[PDB]
Amino acid sequence: SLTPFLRLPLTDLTGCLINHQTYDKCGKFEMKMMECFEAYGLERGKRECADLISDFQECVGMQKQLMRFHAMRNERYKQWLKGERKGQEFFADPPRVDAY
Amino acid sequence: MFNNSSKILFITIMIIGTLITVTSNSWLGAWMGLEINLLSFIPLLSDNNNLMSTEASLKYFLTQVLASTVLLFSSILLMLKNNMNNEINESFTSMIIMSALLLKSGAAPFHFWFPNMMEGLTWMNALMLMTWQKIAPLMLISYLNIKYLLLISVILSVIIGAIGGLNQTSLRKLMAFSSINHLGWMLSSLMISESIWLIYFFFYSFLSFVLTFMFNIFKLFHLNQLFSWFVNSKILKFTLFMNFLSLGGLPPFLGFLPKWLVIQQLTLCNQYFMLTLMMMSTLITLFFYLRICYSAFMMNYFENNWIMKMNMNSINYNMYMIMTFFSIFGLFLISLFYFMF
Amino acid sequence: SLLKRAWNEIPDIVGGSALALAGIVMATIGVANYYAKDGDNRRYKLGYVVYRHDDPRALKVRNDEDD
Amino acid sequence: MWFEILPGAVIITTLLSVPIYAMYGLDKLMIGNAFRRNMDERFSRVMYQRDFRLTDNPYKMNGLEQIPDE
Amino acid sequence: MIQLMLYSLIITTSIIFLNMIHPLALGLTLLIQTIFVCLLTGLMTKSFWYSYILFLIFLGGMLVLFIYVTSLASNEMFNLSMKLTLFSSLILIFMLILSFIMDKTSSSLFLMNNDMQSIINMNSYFMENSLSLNKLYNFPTNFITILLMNYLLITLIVIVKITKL
Amino acid sequence: MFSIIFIALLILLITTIVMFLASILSKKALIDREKSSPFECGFDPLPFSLRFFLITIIFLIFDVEIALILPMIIIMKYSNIMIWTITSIIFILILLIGLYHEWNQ
Amino acid sequence: VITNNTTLPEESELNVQELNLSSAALRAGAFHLGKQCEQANNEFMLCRQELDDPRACLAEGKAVTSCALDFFRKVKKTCHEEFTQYATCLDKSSGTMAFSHCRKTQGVFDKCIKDN
Amino acid sequence: MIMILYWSLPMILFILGLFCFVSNRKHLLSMLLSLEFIVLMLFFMLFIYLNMLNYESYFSMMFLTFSVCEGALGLSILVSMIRTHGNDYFQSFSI
Amino acid sequence: MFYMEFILSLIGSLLLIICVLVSVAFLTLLERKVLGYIQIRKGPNKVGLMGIPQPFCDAIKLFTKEQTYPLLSNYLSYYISPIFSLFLSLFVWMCMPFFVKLYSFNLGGLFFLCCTSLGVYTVMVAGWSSNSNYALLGGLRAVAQTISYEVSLALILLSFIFLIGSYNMIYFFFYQVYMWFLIILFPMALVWVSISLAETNRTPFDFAEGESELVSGFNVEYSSGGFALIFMAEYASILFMSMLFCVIFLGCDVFNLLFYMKLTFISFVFIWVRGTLPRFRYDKLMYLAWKCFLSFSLNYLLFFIGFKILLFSLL
Ligand SMILES: CCCCCCCCCCCCCCCCCC(=O)OC[C@H](COP(=O)([O-])OCC[N+](C)(C)C)OC(=O)CCCCCCCCCCCCCCCCC
Repeated sequence: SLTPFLRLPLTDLTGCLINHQTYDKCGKFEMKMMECFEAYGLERGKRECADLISDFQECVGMQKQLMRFHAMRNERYKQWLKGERKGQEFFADPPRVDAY
Repeated sequence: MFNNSSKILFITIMIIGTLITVTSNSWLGAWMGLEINLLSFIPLLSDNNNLMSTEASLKYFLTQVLASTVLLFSSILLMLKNNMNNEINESFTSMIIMSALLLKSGAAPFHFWFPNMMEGLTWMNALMLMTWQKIAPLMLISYLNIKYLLLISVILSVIIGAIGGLNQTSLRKLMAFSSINHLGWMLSSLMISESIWLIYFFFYSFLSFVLTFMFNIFKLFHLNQLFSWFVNSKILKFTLFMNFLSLGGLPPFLGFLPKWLVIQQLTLCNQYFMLTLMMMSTLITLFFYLRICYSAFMMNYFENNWIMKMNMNSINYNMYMIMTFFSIFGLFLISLFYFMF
Repeated sequence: SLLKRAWNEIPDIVGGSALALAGIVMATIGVANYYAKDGDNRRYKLGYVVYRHDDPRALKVRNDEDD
Repeated sequence: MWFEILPGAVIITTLLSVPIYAMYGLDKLMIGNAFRRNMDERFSRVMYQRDFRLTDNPYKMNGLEQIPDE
Repeated sequence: MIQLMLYSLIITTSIIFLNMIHPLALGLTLLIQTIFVCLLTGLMTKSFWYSYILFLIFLGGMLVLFIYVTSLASNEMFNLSMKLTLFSSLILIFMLILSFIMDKTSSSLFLMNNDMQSIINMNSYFMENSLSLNKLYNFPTNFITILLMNYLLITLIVIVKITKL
Repeated sequence: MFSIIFIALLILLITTIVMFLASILSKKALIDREKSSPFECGFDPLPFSLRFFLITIIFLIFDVEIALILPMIIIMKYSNIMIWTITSIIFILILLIGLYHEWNQ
Repeated sequence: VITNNTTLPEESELNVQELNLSSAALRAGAFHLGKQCEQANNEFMLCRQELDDPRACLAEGKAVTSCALDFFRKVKKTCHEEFTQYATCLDKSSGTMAFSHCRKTQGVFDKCIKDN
Repeated sequence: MIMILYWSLPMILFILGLFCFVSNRKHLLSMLLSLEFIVLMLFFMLFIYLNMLNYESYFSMMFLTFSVCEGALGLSILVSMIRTHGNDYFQSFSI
Repeated sequence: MFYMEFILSLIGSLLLIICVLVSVAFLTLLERKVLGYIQIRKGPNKVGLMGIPQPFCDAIKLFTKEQTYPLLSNYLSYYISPIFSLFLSLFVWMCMPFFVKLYSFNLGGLFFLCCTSLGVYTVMVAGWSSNSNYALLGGLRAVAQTISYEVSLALILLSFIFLIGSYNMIYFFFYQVYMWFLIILFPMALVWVSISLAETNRTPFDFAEGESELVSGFNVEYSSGGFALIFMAEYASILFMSMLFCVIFLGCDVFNLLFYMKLTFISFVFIWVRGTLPRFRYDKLMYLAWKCFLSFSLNYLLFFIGFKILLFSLL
């Protein structure tokens, strides 16, 4: 989060407006980043606290999971276009409707 | 500008919106405060007696809402890439954020709205425009760590803001072009400190209050109008015009101090070529300051003789003469100052 | 007087202001009645809420009869 | 005299009574259950999903005869 | 699939918004874009509250000013061209058959709906449009909506001054 | 919502088909100079009004204000009671004071 | 996310006879199910809420499923037609399965349970 | 990648509305209507951002309030020139 | 997902549309008949038997007459107003409280406010495209009154939603199982009648679409099928306001035949105030919509804020 220049009474309302702290899949990850930004500050927290930054961005940004999903779907279509996979076995056994 | 209490209401809400902008810990509450500041700065900069003020408010609206939506779009893009407000390695979305801030502030690739709007205003809304409305974008520019955009903006500000003020004989466009050059000294101070910028901005603001009060009380809008200005003693007109030499950065007066602190901090930060590029392009600013000073440095003029009484406000000129004294004798207070360190 | 003029010209606004004053009074009455008892600890929780006996919240549960 | 309005009004009472009552027949014809399942709360949608998972007709009952003897 | 249909409709209405010049016709293009934007933001969300809020605020509330100003601005009627209608229909049928020949699972949005969430999620079963709107009326974010109502009153005060009445 | 799109497109399609068949069923006569004329009573033939524009602006400000009064029915059983009451009483009271002040001035 | 390092349970451990009842057969007879099966439901949901691990307290989930199956088999032994009529009236009563639309067969079901 | 497949279209239509905002072949009313087009695209992109988080969608009516006040402000700026510049200022291609 | 839900939803919606349209025709018959009986005179008669196929005589005539245009060159904008007007009047009925499920509208009041907020849009394109100063004046007057009581209607229905605790229209049924809301909300009943005669142009609020101060507000150039679609859309709005009065105040009672008897009675009340009251003025209607009804709305909304807080502590 951005460090404001001035710490007046007028940052008290703006500060809580967006935050993963309200119930969320991994706000407990963000807290583990945010307290780290209390420890080293904002600028040393960019270097000394890089492992906890990437987990929160991985969780809520959903980057490598969606990239892995698109790698698994494009490889299946490449195998379909290259003739390795065809017919009724193009798609696997579907999950149950209440599985997830 | 105090014809109504509603304008005092708009002044305090634009102060509130600017303070919401500069204290926001996220990139979206800053945009919220920017919209509050915009809402309260649309009715100021608009009046019924002046025809050009309405189209100048239209230019201000289109320029700011073009800059605010690009600022919002790039901040949402940054939040979509990395979900914290900061960024580990700087990329193009910070460049779009900084360019949207430079359209708000008036840096020289994006400054062409600034004197074209300034050509049709009064001298108090100009005082709000070049001083308080530079608070909200410049305090957000300090959150970014890209160097070459600030380098291009500083270089273009000090050449374009100094050369472009030579042709202008209107005082408002000349002061706008002088504020564009003094903007570039503020962004050059922003790459090296967040306190030397406050020093330069506070005393540049002080010089803006004391110099725009000379043109607001006596209603001066032209270079030729300064020659016809009647002062009862020509020594007083010569003394009152030392604020131009003060703001141009001359050593015995104040106004040499913040430029000198920028020089001291930039040389200590091993940046010598950009400092030389600014100071070879600040002599032109003193040249169109000294072209104003043709109307007072000589001691006798071919005056028009129909006006023989100097008419002035009491409270405003009482506030003016305090600040004129500290604009030229304010270097004695360097021993009392402790905010440089 | 002043209330006679308001009751003569604008009687619906006077009646609405009486209703709004009554609603404000019984809103403060409802807030005081909610916070006089343990209104923050509702009797009927949503979801499936379980507490073990070591938790401090398990000692604050309500054993009242169903109304 | 004045009872000629009731030709023009009671018909209005009949026609607007049509789009529910016919459905109260029609849901008893092709479904067999007179009421379609309410999709307001999420728990009702999840349990309707469970019924359509269990049987191809979600309004077909899985009673106690489904339970094997043990 | 219908998300891709709304993508295609928004693309077609945007390119005809770029093409046309008559101001009430751009206002009509905006009012028919707002419906598709409302539905498409309804596809990502748990429930359709904010689409309704955007609908009442933008279309039925705000754009009627734009429709009134653009109606009194232009004396003349629309010059309907069958060429632009044919080009819009051709690019629309092309983009729908392009969505037919494209896998919709990879093109679907990653944002979870109310039924895309987990079954063991406790918060989804409570009340529709409850936890998202909760922070509007709780400490310490209620000062923003108090400031918003004050901002709307101050906006009306600004508008009365700048139009000069 | 996907069924709502289908039924709204069906209502639009049915109304356009009914109007197209009405245009076919309409009696086509010879088109005239005076028949196409805009109707002014009898003999053949407006500027911008600011009062109606501020009526639309007052409607817009009150509409965006109503859009913040809309959520709090749901939140009343899922929030702090004192905060909710303070915000609701303050919200409608400042609205009433602003309405009465704009009435008196 | 699931890799080869994570230890998912085998499908033979997951091959448990499940409660395959419909919504009307689960909504009806629920108030006698919860009282009879309160020892395992609370422990299993405490396992699900505390650890937040799907692989943990699988034995507790199996105990919940077996306890529900035992209660429904006990209902099937004694009071079958009354429960079938109660679930039928609960499903045909309204759209959502609301208990207030028919209370006539609920009393017969509670009378059967109280007598047996 | 993620940017190419997800949220690429609001960027493209935002640049199209920006180019319609600043083109010299349009007029001031077209600038204001294209401005509310990019307001709609900004709402689309902001809602795509805000729905990665679960229960922070309440911000969508804050940006709506600010941008609707911007639109009413722009209309009241533009129609304030009716009594001064006349009714023909809506067809102005340059400022 | 089970396909008979889609099939029965489609069948029920089309049956609702057909029955609403035939009830619109018989509502025009009822209005011409009992509106005559408001005075001494008789209603329609002598066509068919006892005047029953008189709206079909209207429908055969209006679908045969020459479709004239307000200008000869370009008139496609003239077409799009009755299409969208009848589309909204037949589309607003999907948020009717159906107990057998047709559409699970958990937010039905917002849907009603959306369709009412498009009513201004269809009457604005009705006014502008008809190329006449009378048409523009009537369109501006109708847009003025409908956005003036849009805010009031939103606040009144917003006060009603506080009673049931949610936005689901079927929740009006469970809170009316012991008594109707006509007992508790009788000034709200009079205010809601004044609201429902304002969004739909009827005689008490008729400066928009009257035959005295204008010849016709926005139907002045509309004829030969467009006037038929506009007339059917307006009477469907009357039927929707009668139903929405009968759901909120009178008990929803969707299945009972007494609910549809009360719906015909509230339509009779709408035709009863059609013959009685005179027409308001522009200044008095701006006084009514923004001061009296707005002040009553905010005040009695404060009353239900206090009452719902008071019952929350007691329950
Ligand atoms: C089965 C019923 C059969 C009979 C009825 C049949 C018809 C059905 C109902 C139709 C109703 C009429 C519809 C059209 C109305 C047209 C007239 C109209 O709009 O008039 C507007 C008029 C206008 O007000 P006005 O009359 O003051 O304004 C005109 C006078 N000037 C301009 C000079 C000021 O009335 C109102 O707006 C009244 C406000 C709403 C109603 C009152 C609510 C007040 C709050 C509740 C009571 C408060 C507590 C009181 C007790 C305690 C006091 C301390």
